[PDB]
Amino acid sequence: MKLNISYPVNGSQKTFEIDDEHRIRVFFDKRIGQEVDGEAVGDEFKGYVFKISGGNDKQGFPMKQGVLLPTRIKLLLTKNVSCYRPRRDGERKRKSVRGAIVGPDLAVLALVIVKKGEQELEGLTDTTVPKRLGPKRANNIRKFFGLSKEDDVRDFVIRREVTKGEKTYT
Amino acid sequence: SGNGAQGTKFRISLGLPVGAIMNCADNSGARNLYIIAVKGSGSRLNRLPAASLGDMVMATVKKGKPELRKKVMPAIVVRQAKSWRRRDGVFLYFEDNAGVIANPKGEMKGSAITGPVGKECADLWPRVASNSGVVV
Amino acid sequence: MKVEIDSFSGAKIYPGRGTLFVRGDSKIFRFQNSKSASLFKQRKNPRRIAWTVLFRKHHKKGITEEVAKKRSRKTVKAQRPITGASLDLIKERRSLKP
RNA sequence: AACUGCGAAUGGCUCAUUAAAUCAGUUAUCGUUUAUUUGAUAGUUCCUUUACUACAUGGUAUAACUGUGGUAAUUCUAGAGCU
RNA sequence: GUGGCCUACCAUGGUUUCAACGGGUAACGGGGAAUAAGGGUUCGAUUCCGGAGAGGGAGCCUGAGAAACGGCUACCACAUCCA
RNA sequence: CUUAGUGAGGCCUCAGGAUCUGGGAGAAUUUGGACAAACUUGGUCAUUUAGA
RNA sequence: UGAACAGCCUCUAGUUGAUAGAAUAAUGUAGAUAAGGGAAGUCGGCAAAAUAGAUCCGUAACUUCGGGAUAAGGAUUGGCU
RNA sequence: CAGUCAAGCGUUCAUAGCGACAUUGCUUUUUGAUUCUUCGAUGUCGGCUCUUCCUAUCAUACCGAAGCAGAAUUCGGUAAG
RNA sequence: GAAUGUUACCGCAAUAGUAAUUGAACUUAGUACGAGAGGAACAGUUCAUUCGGAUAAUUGGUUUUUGCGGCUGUCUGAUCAGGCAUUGCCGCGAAGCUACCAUCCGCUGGAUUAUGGCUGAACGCCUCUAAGUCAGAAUCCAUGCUAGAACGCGGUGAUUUC
RNA sequence: UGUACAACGGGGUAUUGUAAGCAGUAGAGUAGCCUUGUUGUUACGAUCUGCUGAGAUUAAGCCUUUGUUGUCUGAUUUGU
Ligand SMILES: [Mg+2]
Ligand SMILES: [Mg+2]
Ligand SMILES: [Mg+2]
Ligand SMILES: [Mg+2]
Ligand SMILES: [Mg+2]
Ligand SMILES: [Mg+2]
Ligand SMILES: [Mg+2]
Ligand SMILES: [Mg+2]
Ligand SMILES: [Mg+2]
Ligand SMILES: [Mg+2]
Ligand SMILES: [Mg+2]
Ligand SMILES: [Mg+2]
Ligand SMILES: [Mg+2]
Ligand SMILES: [Mg+2]
Ligand SMILES: [Mg+2]
Ligand SMILES: [Mg+2]
Ligand SMILES: [Mg+2]
Ligand SMILES: [Mg+2]
Ligand SMILES: [Mg+2]
Ligand SMILES: [Mg+2]
Ligand SMILES: [Mg+2]
Ligand SMILES: [Mg+2]
Ligand SMILES: [Mg+2]
Ligand SMILES: [Mg+2]
Ligand SMILES: [Mg+2]
Ligand SMILES: [Mg+2]
Ligand SMILES: [Mg+2]
Ligand SMILES: [Mg+2]
Ligand SMILES: [Mg+2]
Ligand SMILES: [Mg+2]
Ligand SMILES: [Mg+2]
Ligand SMILES: [Mg+2]
Ligand SMILES: [Mg+2]
Ligand SMILES: [Mg+2]
Ligand SMILES: [Mg+2]
Ligand SMILES: [Mg+2]
Ligand SMILES: [Mg+2]
Ligand SMILES: [Mg+2]
Ligand SMILES: [Mg+2]
Ligand SMILES: [Mg+2]
Ligand SMILES: [Mg+2]
Ligand SMILES: [Mg+2]
Ligand SMILES: [Mg+2]
Ligand SMILES: [Mg+2]
Ligand SMILES: [Mg+2]
Ligand SMILES: [Mg+2]
Ligand SMILES: [Mg+2]
Ligand SMILES: [Mg+2]
Ligand SMILES: [Mg+2]
Ligand SMILES: [Mg+2]
Ligand SMILES: [Mg+2]
Ligand SMILES: [Mg+2]
Ligand SMILES: [Mg+2]
Ligand SMILES: [Mg+2]
Ligand SMILES: [Mg+2]
Ligand SMILES: [Mg+2]
Ligand SMILES: [Mg+2]
Ligand SMILES: [Mg+2]
Ligand SMILES: [Mg+2]
Ligand SMILES: [Mg+2]
Ligand SMILES: [Mg+2]
Ligand SMILES: [Mg+2]
Ligand SMILES: [Mg+2]
Ligand SMILES: [Mg+2]
Ligand SMILES: [Mg+2]
Ligand SMILES: [Mg+2]
Ligand SMILES: [Mg+2]
Ligand SMILES: [Mg+2]
Ligand SMILES: [Mg+2]
Ligand SMILES: [Mg+2]
Ligand SMILES: [Mg+2]
Ligand SMILES: [Mg+2]
Ligand SMILES: [Mg+2]
Ligand SMILES: [Mg+2]
Ligand SMILES: [Mg+2]
Ligand SMILES: [Mg+2]
Ligand SMILES: [Mg+2]
Ligand SMILES: [Mg+2]
Ligand SMILES: [Mg+2]
Ligand SMILES: [Mg+2]
Ligand SMILES: [Mg+2]
Ligand SMILES: [Mg+2]
Ligand SMILES: [Mg+2]
Ligand SMILES: [Mg+2]
Ligand SMILES: [Mg+2]
Ligand SMILES: [Mg+2]
Ligand SMILES: [Mg+2]
Ligand SMILES: [Mg+2]
Ligand SMILES: [Mg+2]
Ligand SMILES: [Mg+2]
Ligand SMILES: [Mg+2]
Ligand SMILES: [Mg+2]
Ligand SMILES: [Mg+2]
Ligand SMILES: [Mg+2]
Ligand SMILES: [Mg+2]
Ligand SMILES: [Mg+2]
Ligand SMILES: [Mg+2]
Ligand SMILES: [Mg+2]
Ligand SMILES: [Mg+2]
Ligand SMILES: [Mg+2]
Ligand SMILES: [Mg+2]
Ligand SMILES: [Mg+2]
Ligand SMILES: [Mg+2]
Ligand SMILES: [Mg+2]
Ligand SMILES: [Mg+2]
Ligand SMILES: [Mg+2]
Ligand SMILES: [Mg+2]
Ligand SMILES: [Mg+2]
Ligand SMILES: [Mg+2]
Ligand SMILES: [Mg+2]
Ligand SMILES: [Mg+2]
Ligand SMILES: [Mg+2]
Ligand SMILES: [Mg+2]
Ligand SMILES: [Mg+2]
Ligand SMILES: [Mg+2]
Repeated sequence: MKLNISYPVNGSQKTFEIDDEHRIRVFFDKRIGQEVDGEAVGDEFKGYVFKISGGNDKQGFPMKQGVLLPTRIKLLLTKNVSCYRPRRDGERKRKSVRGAIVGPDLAVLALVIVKKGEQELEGLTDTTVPKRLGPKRANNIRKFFGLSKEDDVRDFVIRREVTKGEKTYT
Repeated sequence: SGNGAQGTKFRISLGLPVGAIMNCADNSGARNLYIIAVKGSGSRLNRLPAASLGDMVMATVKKGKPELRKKVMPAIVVRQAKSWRRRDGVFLYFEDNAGVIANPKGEMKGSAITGPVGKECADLWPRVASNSGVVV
Repeated sequence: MKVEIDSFSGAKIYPGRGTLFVRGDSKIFRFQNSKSASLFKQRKNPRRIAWTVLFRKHHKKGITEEVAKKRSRKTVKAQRPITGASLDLIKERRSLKP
């Protein structure tokens, strides 16, 4: 199967493709939120601890933390729920869902790094990617920066450059 | 089995002796199928020919639209209930004896199949793969 | 090769074992052995039959160490700033004051 | 784009049920619900009540977005990073 | 919100030849239409008003307002695409 | 139309507590209900109708 | 207990009389149970299986109006308070 | 049940497949005829069961022939495993 | 099972019994053949029927395990634990037995038949036949399998003293 | 006279499905004495819960054992 590992300290992400039953089978009967030590999965990952986060089986259905079951069940979903985006005011729909319990029926296991291993992973700990948008509300600027209701914001806002070609704007 | 059955069929427990009555499971008119022969059956002094999953039989209809009664016609057992066993160790059984009426080519007479269907039956008659909801 | 479990009692069903019941509504029931499977056909309610997983789970039996604390949490504190506005000039001016 | 609000209960179509039902003309709400439109309508909100309570204005969590994905297939959508 | 709307307890009431109740209706009701001595007979699915339905039932979310269907959910009957 | 049997599903309610915050939220899950489609089997009323 | 002189258990009274011992083959006699089907068995449902008390509801053709009728078909049943 | 002659049937062509009049046989699950055995007793239809044998082979093995293009059939040989 | 010294172990094999069957789907191939309609087969593969010999991991059956639990009537004062109701009744019930209701396995060489042929005279030609000879069948004999001659046999061990 | 054999006992495995006892603010509820209760108290109540997946059975054709106890020359016959 495929592992979709995220590096959320750096905001990096990359997939990895793992054949070999015993290598995978470390994730089996593990649930969403359970932490996995890493040498079992490889020797690059030696050390790295993975908390299990989501992911899709074949045919593509998603997982859903809190179902138990290593099967699929057809559920009623609502607003404010996973794998459902309602098309209409108070619209509920009855949709299939895959269980939080990993099996070899999965194509992709979504993993979030919690502790780094003894070794760097290239597209994850080598590369770091910036947060897209910065503080906009008043006090939030005062908390990303720590300023007291004195320092007056205005100039502590972020200013994103971009060029007209020969006019570079702010 | 026989005419128009693409596939083989690994042997499965015979649960339907001639004279058994299986529910009619298609939207044809029929309420039941009463088995009178089994295609491809064997010969042994005093044995009854007996159908299982995805055999083709010959039944008359006891209960149903008069235009379907008092006459012989092909049929295909789609549900067993006398538990058989597969090449993966599992002893599985449905809750009812039931089949759908068909032709010698093995094409149905209704446009659907109500209830489930065993896989071995469906792996065997394409038109049953069509009309099936939940297989096994 | 999957171990299944008993949809009445809850016990692992190793390969080639027990009986599988495809009901009329197409809902499947796997029984490890004929004990559950007849207790099943007798319309018995597993939350009332002591020895079952479901009965226990519901009666809070033996669990002890699952309701015991664990230890899984990290400590981050890294910076990226904002895309488009110099990630260099966002830690110098971010020298703060109080 | 998306969020938020409002609308989608109007319109249009059909005459299947329906025989004291509907419908009609006539009443009743001293028997109740009402978005809206219209006109009115608000000094009181803290607390053992001098070493005071952000009012020069208190909180985060998300869409869109970036980026990583899954499925033959739908106005399917998951993991991650923002606001 | 009134009310056997429903539940408890309680009585034994309610309708009827001045036609109850039941059956039929190739019956939605009204404005109206056709037929011109008058009295009538026949008709109105159908452009306006009311009502009921969204393949048959039920159930409900959202909401000021729906038991809504160019909303959901279940079943029944249809019926579509596929790897 | 409807007895009896079986009974989906939403709703109300006893529980539940993947997680996630400050006693509360909250998914799978589940108890008890009212509502109740629907299947099986019968009955009934209306309207049809084959037949030596 | 229960409708009862029924069956089942008991007091009184009376028995414990009916060659014995060791095994537990085939076949039997007697008592039983079988997945799925369900009279296909057979001269024939022979045999066996199914039903069964009571409270309640419900009950057809036809009839000499007395019946047919426990017609048929249903629900119900402990304990304890 | 099987032959011999071969007038004929088979478009033509007697004998691929058939075959008149005649004539030669065989068989003993037909039915007769006989009355040898049993009337101081050979239990007397059918089925159930189950064994074995015959071949005048329905199928299956390998063949020759065809009025066998192919597919189907047909006549025939070795054959009762 | 007496008797061929005793006893024991390992074997040989006379004679005898013998067993496997039939179908289909794929593929061949929409192929050869045919104007067309139609429409095969050999090699290969997957399954099946009828039969046979085993076997009990599983699944099912069976229940005096009178093993656990449950229920009625009663008798032991109650309690506990029990007796009786030709195994009281009910659910579950290991073990064993057992079922195409369950699972596994069912060998390959030769010789020939019919029939097609080789060489070839009789008969200067011709002829599968006269001499000789090739190919040949669910047949036959073997291989395999079951007995093992209680008057068929072999190899081998130990063979007694008051 | 010993990797002996047996009777038990222990451990495994398996069946059933929570023992007896005691406890309880579980329990429709019910009695009795007043000091008539700002839980009055003493008991009693099918059932429920806890100790308790407990208790009971488990070779009689299951497995296994450092434990415990015991057992180990009766009879008949056979020769080329
Ligand atoms: Mg017969
Ligand atoms: Mg079965
Ligand atoms: Mg279709
Ligand atoms: Mg489908
Ligand atoms: Mg069993
Ligand atoms: Mg059983
Ligand atoms: Mg909007
Ligand atoms: Mg409208
Ligand atoms: Mg929050
Ligand atoms: Mg009211
Ligand atoms: Mg009255
Ligand atoms: Mg009256
Ligand atoms: Mg009248
Ligand atoms: Mg109408
Ligand atoms: Mg009208
Ligand atoms: Mg009108
Ligand atoms: Mg009309
Ligand atoms: Mg009105
Ligand atoms: Mg329509
Ligand atoms: Mg609707
Ligand atoms: Mg429309
Ligand atoms: Mg509309
Ligand atoms: Mg309907
Ligand atoms: Mg696929
Ligand atoms: Mg329900
Ligand atoms: Mg309620
Ligand atoms: Mg549910
Ligand atoms: Mg008529
Ligand atoms: Mg008529
Ligand atoms: Mg008595
Ligand atoms: Mg005697
Ligand atoms: Mg006696
Ligand atoms: Mg005796
Ligand atoms: Mg016997
Ligand atoms: Mg049976
Ligand atoms: Mg049965
Ligand atoms: Mg029946
Ligand atoms: Mg019948
Ligand atoms: Mg007969
Ligand atoms: Mg017969
Ligand atoms: Mg018969
Ligand atoms: Mg008779
Ligand atoms: Mg008779
Ligand atoms: Mg009968
Ligand atoms: Mg008889
Ligand atoms: Mg009888
Ligand atoms: Mg019975
Ligand atoms: Mg009668
Ligand atoms: Mg009855
Ligand atoms: Mg009661
Ligand atoms: Mg002749
Ligand atoms: Mg002549
Ligand atoms: Mg000719
Ligand atoms: Mg000629
Ligand atoms: Mg001629
Ligand atoms: Mg001739
Ligand atoms: Mg003769
Ligand atoms: Mg003779
Ligand atoms: Mg004859
Ligand atoms: Mg004589
Ligand atoms: Mg005579
Ligand atoms: Mg005599
Ligand atoms: Mg005699
Ligand atoms: Mg005689
Ligand atoms: Mg005799
Ligand atoms: Mg006699
Ligand atoms: Mg010719
Ligand atoms: Mg031809
Ligand atoms: Mg043909
Ligand atoms: Mg030949
Ligand atoms: Mg033979
Ligand atoms: Mg012979
Ligand atoms: Mg055979
Ligand atoms: Mg083809
Ligand atoms: Mg064609
Ligand atoms: Mg031609
Ligand atoms: Mg074997
Ligand atoms: Mg056998
Ligand atoms: Mg067994
Ligand atoms: Mg039993
Ligand atoms: Mg007992
Ligand atoms: Mg008692
Ligand atoms: Mg006690
Ligand atoms: Mg006694
Ligand atoms: Mg007695
Ligand atoms: Mg008895
Ligand atoms: Mg019981
Ligand atoms: Mg036995
Ligand atoms: Mg088999
Ligand atoms: Mg066999
Ligand atoms: Mg084989
Ligand atoms: Mg062999
Ligand atoms: Mg060999
Ligand atoms: Mg030889
Ligand atoms: Mg030669
Ligand atoms: Mg030659
Ligand atoms: Mg010459
Ligand atoms: Mg020759
Ligand atoms: Mg020769
Ligand atoms: Mg010669
Ligand atoms: Mg052979
Ligand atoms: Mg052998
Ligand atoms: Mg001899
Ligand atoms: Mg002898
Ligand atoms: Mg010998
Ligand atoms: Mg010899
Ligand atoms: Mg010897
Ligand atoms: Mg010797
Ligand atoms: Mg001893
Ligand atoms: Mg317990
Ligand atoms: Mg206890
Ligand atoms: Mg104690
Ligand atoms: Mg024994
Ligand atoms: Mg010990
Ligand atoms: Mg001497």
